[PDB]
Amino acid sequence: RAKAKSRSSRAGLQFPVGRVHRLLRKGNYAERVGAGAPVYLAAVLEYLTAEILELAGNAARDNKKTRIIPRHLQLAIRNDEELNKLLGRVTIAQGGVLPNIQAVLLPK
Amino acid sequence: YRPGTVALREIRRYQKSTELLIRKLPFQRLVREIAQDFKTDLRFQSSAVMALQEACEAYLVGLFEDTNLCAIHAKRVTIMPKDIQLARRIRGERA
Amino acid sequence: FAELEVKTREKLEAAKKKTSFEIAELKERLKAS
Amino acid sequence: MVEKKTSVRSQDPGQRRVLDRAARQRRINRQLEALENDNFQNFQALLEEQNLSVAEGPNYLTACAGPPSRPQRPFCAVCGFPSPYTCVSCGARYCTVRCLGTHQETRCLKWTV
Amino acid sequence: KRPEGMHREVYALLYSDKKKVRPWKWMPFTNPARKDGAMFFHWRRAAEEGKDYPFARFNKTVQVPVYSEQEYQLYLHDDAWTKAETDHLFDLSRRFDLRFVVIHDRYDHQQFKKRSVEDLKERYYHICAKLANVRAVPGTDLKIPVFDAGHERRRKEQLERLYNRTPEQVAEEEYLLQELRKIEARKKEREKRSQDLQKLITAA
Amino acid sequence: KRSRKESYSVYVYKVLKQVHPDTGISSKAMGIMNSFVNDIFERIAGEASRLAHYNKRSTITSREIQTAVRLLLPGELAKHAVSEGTKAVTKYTSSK
Amino acid sequence: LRDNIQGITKPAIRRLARRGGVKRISGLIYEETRGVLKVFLENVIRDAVTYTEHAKRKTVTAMDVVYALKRQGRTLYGFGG
Amino acid sequence: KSHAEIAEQAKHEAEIETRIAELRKEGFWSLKRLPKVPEPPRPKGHWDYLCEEMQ
Repeated sequence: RAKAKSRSSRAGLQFPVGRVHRLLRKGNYAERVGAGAPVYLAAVLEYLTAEILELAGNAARDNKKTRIIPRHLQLAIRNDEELNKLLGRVTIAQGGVLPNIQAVLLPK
Repeated sequence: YRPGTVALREIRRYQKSTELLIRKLPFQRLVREIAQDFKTDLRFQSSAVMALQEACEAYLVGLFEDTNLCAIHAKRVTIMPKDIQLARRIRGERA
Repeated sequence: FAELEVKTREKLEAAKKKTSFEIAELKERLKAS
Repeated sequence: MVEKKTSVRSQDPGQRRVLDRAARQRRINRQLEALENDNFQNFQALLEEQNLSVAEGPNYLTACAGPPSRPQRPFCAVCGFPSPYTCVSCGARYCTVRCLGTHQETRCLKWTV
Repeated sequence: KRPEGMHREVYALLYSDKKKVRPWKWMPFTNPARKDGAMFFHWRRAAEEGKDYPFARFNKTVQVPVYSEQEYQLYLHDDAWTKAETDHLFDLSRRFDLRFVVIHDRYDHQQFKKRSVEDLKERYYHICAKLANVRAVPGTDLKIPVFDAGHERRRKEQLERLYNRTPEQVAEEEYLLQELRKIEARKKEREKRSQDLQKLITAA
Repeated sequence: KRSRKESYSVYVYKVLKQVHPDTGISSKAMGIMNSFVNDIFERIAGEASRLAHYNKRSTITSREIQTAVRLLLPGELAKHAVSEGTKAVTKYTSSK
Repeated sequence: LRDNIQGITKPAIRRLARRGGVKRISGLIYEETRGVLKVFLENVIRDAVTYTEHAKRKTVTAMDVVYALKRQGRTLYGFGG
Repeated sequence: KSHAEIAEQAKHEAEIETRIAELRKEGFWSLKRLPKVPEPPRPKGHWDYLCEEMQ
């Protein structure tokens, strides 16, 4: 038959719409999924992934490292005002913290 | 060294590294002794104990970040046990 | 403690000596051939 | 067939977060040293023996003229012609809408890392 | 009233959350990479009819030295090889781009005595070496490790015995294979363990 | 006799390699990159689930998905996510 | 096993406090930290074992700890697979 | 152990004997692979371009 086109490709996404919708079809998140839910969900998922990978890589470069470590994730998700909010109640393994030293605990 | 000069250096140094701060071997026995009271002969995946440590060090670092703000509340630099208690009560852990 | 240690060693040194002598004999005979 | 770029969606600038002020300086500095740079597209030894040469008497470091009386002129940097405009983000100058287009696509914000 | 008029899903998402005149032509073209001037025909646009062929750069001739008659006579002379016997090797070298697994098979065994691959390789290499040696002085890198034929004759051979081993040496060898561990464990787990036990019982 | 386990590593490297051509990503950082995707997937799908159930609906839809993205992501985060998805649904129903 | 809360030494607590911005530590705070950490650990471990006993398993895997942390509002990234 | 191991170990000694025999017969492994290869490769070559393009 026709050369089969995927659902990540037709829409123009990298995250698997087939796999996303798939977790949804047998995920009981609902009872009869439509034909746009996985597309929107994957699009936004991967959008946030890109949003963060950006800040993580930029901080990494600030550290003169070419590989993103979990530190390049703690520093980032705490450096950006809205990523921190979204991931406020999330601990990133082996990420560390940001060097926020209280002003009153300094040399005087 | 002027009291507080070698301690501020350590604040700037341990806020820039990402390695764990509790020793492994001593902490893994605590995680097994605590498990003791729920099931005789429980096994742990190595990564499971590592995840427990990654949970607890983050929790304690957050609690010592919220406890410092209470110490600075009473015009103190020393964090006092009532500071941990005030932070935790405002946390709803022991309200 | 002394009696329990002696009761332990009465087994331990016996097994150790047996194992040592038997091993030495085996190894030397096998290398001689 | 498809427009064939939504897959890579490189810039997607809903979160653009402009680079400015000191960053501009960094770029300027970088460009300067690149124009001062060498074959590859000993300098450490030069800097070392230059930092041996630091003194207040008449020498290498104290032989610098300084800022000019005649003020700086604008130039376009895409075609090099006189440039009435400045790029709002990075501060580099240009002279047409077309030149701003090229600059936004290749040199604005992209080489600030 | 609802404006809509577009796709249901897209519509809900958007509102619910408010002349070619370039003639190709059948065209003659000559390939500048060829010396015979052969004219071929091609399917090119109108706007490039007359440009040079873009596949003539993919013509990097493998380099092979070309000794002359005088040069050969002086230095390349070899009691076991004749000129008729040696020019053929280089012709095959060139026509097969200096590869010696395919030069061999097409060797002329009718006028020529049978040679292995290693001898042909060594012969051509000594020829190349002496050709460059005629130069030598012009910085001709007299450091050439020309292909070892002796060790390599062996190295070819002592793979062949291991190639055709129906069982045992392919099958039974597993045993000796395991023995490599045993022979490397139980002896020291023997004579050394004995000596350690002798000292342990000496102190005991 | 294999025990294969799925993950998002293949598409987080497509997106990363595309949005940072020179930058790699460590295996441990890709684990975080995977957990993040699964977490947000859970959040958005759960909020769309609740959204559909509140209106007495048996189907989670992309309209509910957009409203859940409006509820979940903060202001800008939302705007960008909603725009990206909205434009991805009109590029998909136009048979490109 | 016995007396393992003492495996969290005075330097072990002081380093964690240094990472949190604390400059000067008191004498009794080490014991307060031990108590708080013990309570948190016991809760997380109990909830994790709830997923093992129900699963008829004898080893506490990583997913159990991840889920226990999630129920506590402590989502952890790095152990999801 | 046991003194009976004399037999087992003697059998292992026989394994050494066969080992030696087989090592005299043909050897266990194709040792010393390509110790000496002085031939320089072509720049890339016309024939290799043909192979690549047909690939």
